[PDB]
Amino acid sequence: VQPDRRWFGNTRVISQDALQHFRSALGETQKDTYQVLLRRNKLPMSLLEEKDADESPKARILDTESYAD
Amino acid sequence: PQNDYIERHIKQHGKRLDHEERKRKREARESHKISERAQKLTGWKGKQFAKKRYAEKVSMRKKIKAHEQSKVKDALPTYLLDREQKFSVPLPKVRGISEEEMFKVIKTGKSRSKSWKRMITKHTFVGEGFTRRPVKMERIIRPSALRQKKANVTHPELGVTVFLPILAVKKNPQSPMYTQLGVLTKGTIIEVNVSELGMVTAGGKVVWGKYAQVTNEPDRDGCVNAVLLV
Amino acid sequence: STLIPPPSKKQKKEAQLPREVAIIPKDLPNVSIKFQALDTGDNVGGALRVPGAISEKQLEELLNQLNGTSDDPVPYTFSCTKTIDITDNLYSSLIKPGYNSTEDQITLLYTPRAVFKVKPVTRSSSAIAGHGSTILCSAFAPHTSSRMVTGAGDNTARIWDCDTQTPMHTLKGHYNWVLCVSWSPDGEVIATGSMDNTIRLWDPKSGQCLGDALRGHSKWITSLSWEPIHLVKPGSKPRLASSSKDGTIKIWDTVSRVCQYTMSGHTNSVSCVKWGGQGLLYSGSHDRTVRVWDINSQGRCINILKSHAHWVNHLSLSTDYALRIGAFDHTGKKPSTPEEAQKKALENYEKICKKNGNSEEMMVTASDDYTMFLWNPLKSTKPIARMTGHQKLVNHVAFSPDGRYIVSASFDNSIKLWDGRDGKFISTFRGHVASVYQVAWSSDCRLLVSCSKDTTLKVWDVRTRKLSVDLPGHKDEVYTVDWSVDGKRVCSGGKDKMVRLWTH
Amino acid sequence: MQLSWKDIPTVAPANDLLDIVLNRTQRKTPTVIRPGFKITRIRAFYMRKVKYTGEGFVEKFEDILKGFPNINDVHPFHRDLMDTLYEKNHYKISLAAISRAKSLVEQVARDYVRLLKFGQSLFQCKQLKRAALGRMATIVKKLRDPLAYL
RNA sequence: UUCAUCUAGACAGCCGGACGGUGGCCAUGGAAGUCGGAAUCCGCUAAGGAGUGUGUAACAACUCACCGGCCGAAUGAACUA
RNA sequence: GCAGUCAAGCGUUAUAGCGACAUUGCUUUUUGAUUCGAUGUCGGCUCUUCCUAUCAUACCGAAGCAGAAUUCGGUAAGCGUUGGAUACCCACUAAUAGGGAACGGCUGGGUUUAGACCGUCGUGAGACAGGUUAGUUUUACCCUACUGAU
Ligand SMILES: [Mg+2]
Ligand SMILES: [Mg+2]
Repeated sequence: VQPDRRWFGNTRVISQDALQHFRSALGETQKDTYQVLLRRNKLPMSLLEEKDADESPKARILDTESYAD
Repeated sequence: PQNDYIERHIKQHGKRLDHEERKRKREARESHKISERAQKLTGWKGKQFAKKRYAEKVSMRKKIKAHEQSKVKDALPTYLLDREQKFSVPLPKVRGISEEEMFKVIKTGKSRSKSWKRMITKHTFVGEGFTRRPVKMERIIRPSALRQKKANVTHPELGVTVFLPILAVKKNPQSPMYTQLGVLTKGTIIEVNVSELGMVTAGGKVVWGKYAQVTNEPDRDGCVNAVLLV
Repeated sequence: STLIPPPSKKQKKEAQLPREVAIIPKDLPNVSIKFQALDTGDNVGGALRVPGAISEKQLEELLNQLNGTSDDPVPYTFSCTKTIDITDNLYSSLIKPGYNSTEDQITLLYTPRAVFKVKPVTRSSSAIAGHGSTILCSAFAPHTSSRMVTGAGDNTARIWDCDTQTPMHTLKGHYNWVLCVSWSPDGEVIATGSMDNTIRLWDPKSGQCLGDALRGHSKWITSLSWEPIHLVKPGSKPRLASSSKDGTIKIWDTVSRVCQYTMSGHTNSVSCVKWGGQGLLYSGSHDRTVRVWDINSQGRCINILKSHAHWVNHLSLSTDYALRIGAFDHTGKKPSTPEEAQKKALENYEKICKKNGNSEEMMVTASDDYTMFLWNPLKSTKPIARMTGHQKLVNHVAFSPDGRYIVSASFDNSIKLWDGRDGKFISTFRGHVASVYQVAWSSDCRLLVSCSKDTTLKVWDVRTRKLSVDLPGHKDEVYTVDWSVDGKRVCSGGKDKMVRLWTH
Repeated sequence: MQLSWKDIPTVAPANDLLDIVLNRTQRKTPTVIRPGFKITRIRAFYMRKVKYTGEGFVEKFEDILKGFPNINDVHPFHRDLMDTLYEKNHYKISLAAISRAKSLVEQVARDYVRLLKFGQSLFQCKQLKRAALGRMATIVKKLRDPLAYL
């Protein structure tokens, strides 16, 4: 592998406006049964799949009190 | 009996009349017994005995050092203390892999007379939306058990490893043919999704794709290890 | 860079189709409304018919007339009940979508707002050097936006002149990291609590150390608090409360430079201490408890609040902005006498405490169990409310300067906005891609600034509940952020050893 | 009701359990394979190793899980007594850690048998078997505190 | 081979001392060196830890760290082959 | 496995470079919830012996081992280690242990040549990603070994 500065650059970036657009759009999509997925767009889905939840997970009790204690 | 009945029994009745003396003589015989075991145990048990003896001696030396050290005697904010955690690539040159090693000849026909199908013996990344070609025209075989989607990426900054999805295969150093087949061997450059690392460019853009180099042999250890190229 | 999809041919054709103009009809009939207050729910005027094309300012003038303050108006905002704010006129706000018919009455809820307006910060005014290690803490002067104090890990504090964006004083008394800085609520003395378990006081005009350090803590200082000006009697200076990892809260008289009380109830590291406006101190520790102490009763623990399942990381009082500001304002006028200063500070504190019948001081506690608890400790010892929804620990919590909203910054890269009275969830601010360390309000409670681990600041608009402007420029993680009292400047600092001043 | 729970087999700690299971594999499965044999024979040798070790760990974990009482299904008097004695939160968390380890060991065995189907030589097949057993050992070592508590 | 101890007493043993503020502070139903969390000081010494383990429900008792009496000439530790 | 941390040693007058034991991250998160390409040789029956890396039987050691029962370990191969159903189940059982002498005599699937059909490819003769059905190889009286007999 030759030395090259292309290896150390970013390959994909996304702007805040695009993030807001896709975050709002994911949720306003209405699936039709007669539309099939021909090709999926490439997106940072971990960034985009953020949902408000009514409840929080339970706390970790082993941090304050171990088994030996 | 209920609760701590053996302790209550010892309190109310004592022990066997030879308990202390017998225990004392056993502890005195321990030095001879340890020497006899070290010289008499054979094979796997002997090797394990020597290994455990070395570990115990190391532990004792560390305890002595800590005792004598005790007897002699990042600039984080308030909410982060009391909490715990050249453009050269790291592998400029890797072992050459020939086509004989890379591919396995698959024989076809009732008497096995045809030999045109080839199977890739290494791990591959086939990309999104992969559908197998029809069996009559399928020359290159990339079996589903050897297809990978995610890799363990180590960031040189902050020294953390994360399980990241694979976006593409950029450069397999063996051949551009292996690059276009998606072969993941040691030294292969891959594109990884770095969304959970929270990287931002100088212009405020969020980085979600970067390059990494594969540092192991997934055909030998069953997983993909890569170091991020920063 | 990944881009949004382009419009299709049909969408371009519909774009080329001529646009419709949102016009107000001239024969639009009058509509019945009932005024009602948001905090008190008092119906004023009954059901009165107003023109359907009524504007916000004309409606506000009518309301000031009906309440009897036409000579001295106070600008309000109007909401409808789904709570929808009245932007431009009643027809466009409510009638134009057609959610309510004209014949039906509309219950319009009016909320008082701030007279002054704070512009959003949009650009880095300057990147100021001088610190040799990571910047840990920062605060603005309570009377002016021209003086800023920043403590860093090179064992020093720094007083910066924000006017020229140049350093003014270097404070080099301490022996370890300067963990916390605080400005006196009358704006006279700077208190710095360090990693070497010491508290040092400084004159800022000369940049000098007042005597020797305050000693008595066996572990590093975690937080500082000042006695409120309105509680401080005239002719005397406020006292300084300090907390440390050893689990004690020490009270210091700076006039005589001594320690008066050492409250010692906690069993683990005290996270924070806040001095309230009714003569109490609220202490939060890693022993999962919040202790209410009474200063008038020789420093005794009055209450123990136990509802958190993990460390309490932060707490915020409703009157915290008023208590920190003292007698000063968004105009920063210096009172003629300590008497008038005390009276003005008392009035400023009362305008937020005493309302809707009786005076209340709500407290909110943000913990490591991913939750917050809203308390009113004067009236009840059980929690008023529990706020859940965050996926990781709530690192920072802040009450709005008027005490109507609560903002919680978490390690799940999110901020959440809650009601400041009953604690019901309103909205989630998203856009940081790394853990959000802390947050700060503007003086007029419309804009919020947050700093993150992702080396960015972000300014949010509260009324629209959406991101206003993203500010990059820091090279490394940002630890501290603050907004000036007059709302003219925002300061930030972190691992890049550079103090960043941001303006409109 | 069961009313009494003396019939729970001994819980070995993590290192002892590792010794028991790995030595059981080395004793009870054949250990001699040659690079000169058929590749089918070599692959079957190492597949048998991986599968047998996985089954040993799974049987130990199952004996732990079946023996211990179900705290929420017992009579409420016993539930309260065992909560006072053993801290129900820690009790259920330790037993759930055992259950998670069981699932992870089954997954590792299945994955590496599937991989071993495509091994081309003794060296590669041996490396895959060593990787599978090492991953199982890592999973078991992460159970050190819950096993001592239990 | 290199370090150390030594007839103003080597190693091994037996005997004696091993104290006073003091049951030091917090904590516990109880907790006195010896379930724990932080300090770990001062005095008198020949020496004696806010204690190395056994032990008690807590104390007690024993122990050993250290010091002395008897004994009387070499001894110990880590390395290399 | 990759990336790191420690540091007994190795090294040296240039705190370079190696580096055992320990250790962290990913894999893999908390309330015991809830089948994915072996491309080329496999199996019966009868019968013998060997290994021990021991499942049972004998004797021991350890464990909150009361008893009963079990677990882990030592010596140990004298002695056993099944009946079925289609590698998994059901059962019986003291127990239903692993392996070698092949895989460096009858017999069923398989190399299964000539007949035939279906599928895929091929302009075609034909070939195969394939699927199904039918298909003669027949010593012993030689030497030796072994069992018995002069
Ligand atoms: Mg044996
Ligand atoms: Mg034929």
